[PDB]
Amino acid sequence: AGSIPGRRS
Amino acid sequence: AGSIPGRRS
Amino acid sequence: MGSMERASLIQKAKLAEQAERYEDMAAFMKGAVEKGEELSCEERNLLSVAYKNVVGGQRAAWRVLSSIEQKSNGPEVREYREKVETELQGVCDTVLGLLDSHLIKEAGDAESRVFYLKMKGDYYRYLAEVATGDDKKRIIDSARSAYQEAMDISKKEMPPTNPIRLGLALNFSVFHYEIANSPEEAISLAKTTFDEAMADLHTLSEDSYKDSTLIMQLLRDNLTLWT
Amino acid sequence: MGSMERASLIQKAKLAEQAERYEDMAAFMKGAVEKGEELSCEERNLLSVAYKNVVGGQRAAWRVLSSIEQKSNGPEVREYREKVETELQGVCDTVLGLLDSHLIKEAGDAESRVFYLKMKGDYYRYLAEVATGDDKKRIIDSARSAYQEAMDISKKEMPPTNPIRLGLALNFSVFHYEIANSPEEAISLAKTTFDEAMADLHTLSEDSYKDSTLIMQLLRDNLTLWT
Ligand SMILES: [Mg+2]
Ligand SMILES: [Mg+2]
Repeated sequence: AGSIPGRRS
Repeated sequence: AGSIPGRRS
Repeated sequence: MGSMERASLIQKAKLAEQAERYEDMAAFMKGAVEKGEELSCEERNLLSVAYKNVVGGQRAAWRVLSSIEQKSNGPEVREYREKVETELQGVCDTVLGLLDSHLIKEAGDAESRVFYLKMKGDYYRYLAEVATGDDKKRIIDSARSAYQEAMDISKKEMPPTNPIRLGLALNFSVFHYEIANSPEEAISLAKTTFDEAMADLHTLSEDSYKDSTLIMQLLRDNLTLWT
Repeated sequence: MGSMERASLIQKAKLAEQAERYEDMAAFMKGAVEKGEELSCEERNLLSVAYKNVVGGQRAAWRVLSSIEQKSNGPEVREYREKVETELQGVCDTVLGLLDSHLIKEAGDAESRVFYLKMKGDYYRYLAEVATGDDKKRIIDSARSAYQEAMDISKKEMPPTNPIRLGLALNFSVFHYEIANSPEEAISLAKTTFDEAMADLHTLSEDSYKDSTLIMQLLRDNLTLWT
């Protein structure tokens, strides 16, 4: 499913 | 303001 | 892309669009143009979509960096804005080079010639957005001259509801408002374009009506913002 | 980026994030890592964000192309999927190379070492998503081994609400579900992680509470999808 989004500091 | 979006065929 | 078949480049451009890989898309369509044959209607749209998305991301980044730089006034913000700016200019020069070698000169039908001249005006307009001083004047005039030739052809050869004619008028109005410091010319052009299209909608099928009214709404949206 | 100052690379990485220029961001942070000094907490986050966005776009494109290719079964769709795949693998190899030279070996504090080992598991996981056969097995085991070492350190050295420990557990659970064909292990890990974090929330300030509960909701979202 969903991993850590981690696309914004 | 807004020009032709033209970002999708 | 010299070793890939034209048809394969076109097919991959379509896949790249679906995958939202617009840099790849633009490279495939540059390769297709460089095969030297004229482009069909659909192929012209693929070329335009690819580069509009590439330069659109560059323009959005340049505006973010330009805003930060203006607020600041070390060298880093200016240096990075300059890097993005040079990249953007290179993309615009690439598109203009495709138009000049040799898409415009081989375009005889009004639909293709207007389409390419609208592109030429647009990419000079994007150059003008980042230009300063007394290079800016010549760039502005190059945009204006391309748009004007497209306008002259479109008024003679296309109905007032034709989507390319409408989009050309929309973009030229944006040029007048944002680049040429001519907001009254922008408003006039948008109004006359909208009204003349309105009066021609009765001739259109349902599908053509949908396309034309969509662009007319964009003209109206600008008019609402400008008045 | 060898001629740019470390501090300038970090500053430009932050500008690139603001401008949504993640390829540039990743290049700036690769340059910063290659200066050879350890990274601060904030700098580790910049490195991770940059490459997560780059590889995230590649993975999304690969999935689009893989789906089209599966529906089809000329060579173009396979060729283009292979091109995107090789690019993705190259980015993963680049990140893994930074971790191996020499971020992990110089990371002594639990927070930094766990952060890098979680990254190592993630980039092996992205390699596993596109791997086939009896290279896939060794790639899967490399992901598992990195995640397991991070888990062992985090359980010994960090509270159960620590956001890196929580995100590591979330991603390892995704590994179990999507890669290792171990949905029961995935569900177990997500449940135990959620429950142990819940029981530690009372120790946290309001700001730490917000971060921890946000990740706990992602664990719960997976549990809802998986059960
Ligand atoms: Mg001709
Ligand atoms: Mg150390």
